[PDB]
Amino acid sequence: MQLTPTFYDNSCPNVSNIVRDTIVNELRSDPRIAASILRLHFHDCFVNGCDASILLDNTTSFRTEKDAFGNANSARGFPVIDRMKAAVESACPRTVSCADLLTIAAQQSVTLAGGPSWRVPLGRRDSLQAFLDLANANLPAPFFTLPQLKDSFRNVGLNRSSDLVALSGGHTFGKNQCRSIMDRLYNFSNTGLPDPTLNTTYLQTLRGLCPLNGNLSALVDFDLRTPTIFDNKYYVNLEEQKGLIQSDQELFSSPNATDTIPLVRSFANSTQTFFNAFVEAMDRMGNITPLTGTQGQIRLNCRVVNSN
Ligand code: HEM
Ligand SMILES: O=C(NO)c1ccccc1
Ligand SMILES: [Ca+2]
Ligand SMILES: [Ca+2]
Repeated sequence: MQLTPTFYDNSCPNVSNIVRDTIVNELRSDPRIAASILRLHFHDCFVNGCDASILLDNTTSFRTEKDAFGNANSARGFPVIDRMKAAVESACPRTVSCADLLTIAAQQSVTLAGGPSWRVPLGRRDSLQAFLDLANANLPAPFFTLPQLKDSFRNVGLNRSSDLVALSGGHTFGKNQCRSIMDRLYNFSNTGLPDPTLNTTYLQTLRGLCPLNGNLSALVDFDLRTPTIFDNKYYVNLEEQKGLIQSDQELFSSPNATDTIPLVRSFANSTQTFFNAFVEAMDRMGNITPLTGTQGQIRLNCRVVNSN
């Protein structure tokens, strides 16, 4: 079955508003929640598709994806997802799946942060288990080279350069722990020297935030220009060699970035072009091997599989 943005227009027409209201309230006490939610949707879709598998807690039959490299002590916002789920269940019992909920929450988070607004395709169902081993293999790491980043995306069906460059735009907001960039700051590739593709001035600022013997869990903004606003500034930073993590800067400085540089330049100079590309990329990502029809189920509690 094909996903459609009208899936709940009759069954739960106010699901979108319930989701938006929840995020709006949470934003007041946690301005980072929007970025965190978008990231959860990304990490869900890359592992066995957007089936809300990442929301499942540990059981005796399978381990949670929350312990995967990249998620452990990193992913967050789970309690917030429970809140909107409870609210939706009251309005429309056993109707909206966790997979779709997280998808709508991701779109609303982008829009609320100043990004584009659009209706996401819906109709996905929830998985019966979590896939830890798959998550540990499917999630791209910050130390991947451009080719490896392209393989990682192609691995799940996103085989277009625009997919990689556009979706990476998600780093236009949110935070990153010092641990992921320590090598770029003090000893890149066992050379004992910092990453040459990192702006020397910015290098000093980052070294202040991430001391050689400091707290590896300290947080740094992904976008030094507009840390909490979803815009195209992320691409501007790349042109000045101010991409925070290795995977960011490679989109512009890698010797294999022949096909990505043009997209970076384009996105950096046109918000409309980037927003349109981001929306198309997002819908493509949200269409990765979904469960529809009778497959999977409509979870009542995103943390656990239905008992029946
Ligand atoms: C291209 C491969 C990518 C790599 C290697 C990567 C890596 C990372 C890393 C290292 C962090 C920091 C986590 C932490 O320190 O706790 C992070 C955070 C984040 N990433 Fe990515 N990422 C990638 C793609 C994406 C995509 C496609 C999106 C979604 C459109 C995304 C959205 C985010 C957001 C918004 C955050 C901040 C989350 C928060 O502050 O809670 N990332 N990413
Ligand atoms: O966010 C990640 N994957 O997209 C990630 C973060 C840290 C280490 C490994 C992977
Ligand atoms: Ca998944
Ligand atoms: Ca920004």
